[PDB]
Amino acid sequence: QGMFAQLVAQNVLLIDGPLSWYSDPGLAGVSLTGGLSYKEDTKELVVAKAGVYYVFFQLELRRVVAGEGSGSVSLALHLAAALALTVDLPPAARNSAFGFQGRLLHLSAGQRLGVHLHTEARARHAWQLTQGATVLGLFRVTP
Amino acid sequence: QGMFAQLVAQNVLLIDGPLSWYSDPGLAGVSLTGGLSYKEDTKELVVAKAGVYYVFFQLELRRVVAGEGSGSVSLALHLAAALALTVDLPPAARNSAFGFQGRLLHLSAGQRLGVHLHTEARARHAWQLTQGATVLGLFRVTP
Amino acid sequence: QGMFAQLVAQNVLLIDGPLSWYSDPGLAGVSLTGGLSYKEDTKELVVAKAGVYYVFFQLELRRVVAGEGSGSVSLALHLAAALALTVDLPPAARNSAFGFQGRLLHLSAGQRLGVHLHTEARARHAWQLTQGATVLGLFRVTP
Amino acid sequence: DPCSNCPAGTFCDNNRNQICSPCPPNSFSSAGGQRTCDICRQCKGVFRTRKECSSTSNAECDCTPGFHCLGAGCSMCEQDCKQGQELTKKGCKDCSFGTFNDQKRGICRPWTDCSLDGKSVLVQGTKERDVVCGP
Amino acid sequence: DPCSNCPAGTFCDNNRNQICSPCPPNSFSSAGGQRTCDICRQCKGVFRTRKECSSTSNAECDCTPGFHCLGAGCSMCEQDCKQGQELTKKGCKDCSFGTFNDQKRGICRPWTDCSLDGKSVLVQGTKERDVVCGP
Amino acid sequence: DPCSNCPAGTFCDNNRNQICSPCPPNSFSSAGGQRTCDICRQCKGVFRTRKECSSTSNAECDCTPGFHCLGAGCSMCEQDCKQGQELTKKGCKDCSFGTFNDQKRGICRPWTDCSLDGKSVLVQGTKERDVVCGP
Repeated sequence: QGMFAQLVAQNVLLIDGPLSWYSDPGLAGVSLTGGLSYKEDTKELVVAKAGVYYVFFQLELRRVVAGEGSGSVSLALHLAAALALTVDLPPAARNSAFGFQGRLLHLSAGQRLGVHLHTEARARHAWQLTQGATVLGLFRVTP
Repeated sequence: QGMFAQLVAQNVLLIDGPLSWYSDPGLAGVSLTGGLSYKEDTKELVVAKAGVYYVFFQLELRRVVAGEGSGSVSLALHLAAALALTVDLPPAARNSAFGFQGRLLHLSAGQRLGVHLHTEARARHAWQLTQGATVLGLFRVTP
Repeated sequence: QGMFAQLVAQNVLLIDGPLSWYSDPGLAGVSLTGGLSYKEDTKELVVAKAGVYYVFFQLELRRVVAGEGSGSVSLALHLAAALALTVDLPPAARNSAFGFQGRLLHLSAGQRLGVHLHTEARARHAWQLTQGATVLGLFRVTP
Repeated sequence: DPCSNCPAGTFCDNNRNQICSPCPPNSFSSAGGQRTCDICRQCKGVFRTRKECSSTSNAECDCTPGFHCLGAGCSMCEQDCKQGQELTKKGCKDCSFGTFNDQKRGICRPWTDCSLDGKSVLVQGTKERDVVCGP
Repeated sequence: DPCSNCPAGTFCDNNRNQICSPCPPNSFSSAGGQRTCDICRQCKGVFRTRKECSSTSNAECDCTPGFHCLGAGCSMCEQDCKQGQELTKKGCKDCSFGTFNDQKRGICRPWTDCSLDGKSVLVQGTKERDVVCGP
Repeated sequence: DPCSNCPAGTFCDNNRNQICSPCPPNSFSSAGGQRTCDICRQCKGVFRTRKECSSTSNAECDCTPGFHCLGAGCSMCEQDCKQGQELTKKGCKDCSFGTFNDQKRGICRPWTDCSLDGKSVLVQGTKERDVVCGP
């Protein structure tokens, strides 16, 4: 019981476009109660019951090619953007980058949430999404 | 129903002093249930019912003059500071900066929360608060 | 009532190893309801009741020697790591550094949470944990 | 000396038993009594001729439009100073902190104090522009 | 001139009443008629002798293995160009953006377009390596 | 040679039929037999006179207080080395990693190992200071 979910991104390569998500709660990190479902074709989390949710996401990146890669990477939540986050990729001097953002959002009945990745980077290939660490999560605050 | 609120900052210019907040829930991003109110004259969120709340704020800044602006900007929650956050403004090389902080806080009955902006920056004018993206939020954890 | 806790780190020096925590709710910043306890010998928060919790931590650091110190500092939550966070220490140009990370985690009955500090830094002595500002917190989302 | 009798425009000629021969082409002697005439200054390239050389006076140079003289009797030319700089005797130098210059060939003046006129600073200045004040 | 009769390999000797004396040791004259012979080039250190000096021809130098000639008649030596560079007439220069060279003494060629072969870019190239394409 | 008879403090004078004239003012000859005397060294500015010039010996310089000699017979002066540096023969150089010097005109010694005395490192050292150990 309860009204909450947490999805884990499938994507590893930095490619501009909508992210795909793991939604099976048999996977580590993934939560999905009733009233919340994942539409695989459009890559959207569908909210059945209307109300106010604390919605958050986080983005971890790791340097996969030594001595290369620079710029920034952004996430945007679309129901323009209801939630946004940019993480700077440092030039090579540490091989990780983290971001976190959270907010109270009013979501309508049937509201569909999609997440888009955008990359403003030189040598994209040098950085990837840390597997298991890019997450979209929410839980209901309204009774 | 429920016990929560989210306020959206009115301020755009980087000027040291207390922030002013939108509290009308007819505005996008703004939530305000019963037991929580906004005192416009003193710029304070007033908590009626005592208890433990998860209190958070976030600060987004955007570069409004190309090639200019550097230093840092801070937010502080005062009931010294119960919650604090500093966001670095990079010199010009990306035109945004984000911060997030959250915490469990015990708040007394009638507790008044104020938020102060402080700026340690050269060419202040070159950066502004991203409108709609500077937020003070909380929701009750105690039954 | 409710199911939540917040612990405040005792440690100030940057020394690799498990952190020790204040768990007495008579101290400012500390919360500890029934179903949650702190095991002083092993430095672990023990979760009695199974379920999904929003678990977060934050790390504030301050420069204690002027003109010195550089690198990074990391926190890791272990039940490998269920929650991780790296904060960059800038070389001297601002004398603070903040990090925040949060996540929905499923915790088993009797689950023990420990937090380890790791430091990849030159002149460690030049930076310390800001007292009162390094925090491990959680609250139950499942009914 | 016998050479003392040789006037400006001539030289006392040691190859011709100290007669006062006129200065050769492209030379001058501004005083009398000289054993040789001095070669006339040429104003070429960035230099242009302000005054032509005569037998009794040297040519004088100034700089071509877009440039100005530096040092001595115009021993060097320098491109005219731009926004953010003023002409000193040692060349074009940046305006110091608190001052600006927004015009070519202009002088560095201090930033407007907006508070004197009962106004706020909307945009701080640089060496190239004044503060923007706002009501 | 009488000296015109002195052939290559000799010089017209002013100390010996304009006879045609042979060139001294370590010298040459490639044409006739010279009043002196020219000192033979020495190829030492980084230089090695390609052609020896004779009485009628100068020695000629090239560079030791691992190096190559630059300018003139091999007036300088330069270490052979490595990965990420090509030999120009002014020396080893980096490959320009979009091109690479992965071999020593190699030429800068453009990066493979993976899309021509219906493939994706897995790793972008540098001046030292080509793109890695993937199916 | 007849000049061989001229002792130190004199020179064999070619303008006076090889007599042994005394060295002129501000000169010396430390050995006999010289055709001229050598000009005396002057110690001025940063240099001060350690030994005065005589007819048979050159003056010798050292450096003014706050400075020290470098090279040769004190051919240069250098400001005394400060914290974080030691005097080498090539001048003042920074202490290498792991060593320090906290005094002026001091020598670089290694950092104290706090663990030898059963203590912890409270503050790591630099080239200018030792580690601070704590119980």
